[PDB]
Amino acid sequence: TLTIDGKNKILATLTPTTIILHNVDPTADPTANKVTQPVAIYFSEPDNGLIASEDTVNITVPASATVSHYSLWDANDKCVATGALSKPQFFAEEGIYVISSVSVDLN
Amino acid sequence: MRLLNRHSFVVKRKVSEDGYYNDDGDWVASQDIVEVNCKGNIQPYIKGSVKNGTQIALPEGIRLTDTRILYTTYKLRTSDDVEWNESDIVMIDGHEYEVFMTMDWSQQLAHTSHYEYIIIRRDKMNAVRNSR
Amino acid sequence: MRLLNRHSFVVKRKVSEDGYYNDDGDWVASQDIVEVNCKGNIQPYIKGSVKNGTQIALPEGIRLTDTRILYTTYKLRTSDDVEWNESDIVMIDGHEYEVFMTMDWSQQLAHTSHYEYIIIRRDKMNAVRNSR
Repeated sequence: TLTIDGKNKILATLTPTTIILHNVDPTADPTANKVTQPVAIYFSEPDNGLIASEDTVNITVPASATVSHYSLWDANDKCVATGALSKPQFFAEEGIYVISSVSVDLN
Repeated sequence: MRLLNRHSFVVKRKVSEDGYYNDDGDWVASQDIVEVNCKGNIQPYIKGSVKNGTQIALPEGIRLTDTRILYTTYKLRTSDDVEWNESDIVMIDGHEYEVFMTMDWSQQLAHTSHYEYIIIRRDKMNAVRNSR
Repeated sequence: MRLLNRHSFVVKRKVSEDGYYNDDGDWVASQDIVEVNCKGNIQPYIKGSVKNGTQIALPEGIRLTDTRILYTTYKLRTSDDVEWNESDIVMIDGHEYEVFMTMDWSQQLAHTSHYEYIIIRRDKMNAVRNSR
């Protein structure tokens, strides 16, 4: 069982840097079903074994596309986290999907 | 004159005429779109099998087709492959109406020179972009 | 005016426009139906192969098809897939007449602005419901 100090020592080295959106579940294969170009994202230093985004990220989605999941990539093009969006969202025309915040837990 | 300017509508003219074909072969419409205010007169077009606000029954559901005739002194243009320009758009009831036909009565008489156009409601379809 | 209001008829408008497709794919019409009283003028429609009260002989038996033209100042609407609303119904002689065509002459002149509609007698068929 890890202590809080070990958890913080751990999370500091994850260093996620970008986010991509998919329409199919990327858990089995994150290289496929990309829908949007990579965008930058920033995180704060760990505390209580938790890291949170420092600001909102505006992602532009092409027309007639759908987004249902996301993924985070390192500074060296490796997928480290995956998850599902609150809703499957269909864009009739080009628009902005707003990422309010995202965090990674070890608790 | 008064009857030629009973209605006021908006016209979207693609001012630039720089449409081209991509390196992949897809069509790219002219970029600079500009809105304008115009005045004319709009009436239903009664001729032959023309369909005004006609409901159409299909296996896929229901459609609505409409077409009108427009009298105005403004020179709207349709698509032309030799001059390499696209057609204009007229906003009626919040929907788009593409100019398909034109009849040049200008330079005929002093007080009654005008133009006639047949505008067809644009069909509903999803959007896709190819811009290079 | 007096001649535009010679006849009085009932119109069934589906006030709600919440029709949708079930989880099984069947169509579900808008629920809230409302009756209204309107006034206009109804005449036979004489044009081309139009059939007014024409008896039709078929191997299955006999049918009766009818269609009329209606002048009125009330704004009835037909089906529209973009606006997502269904057409109105007009009760003539106790039978249903579905509005299929419309012609917008409104906002043309002060005392003579009106509308024209082509209404077709609904065919006889059995009823089925899919409501979720």
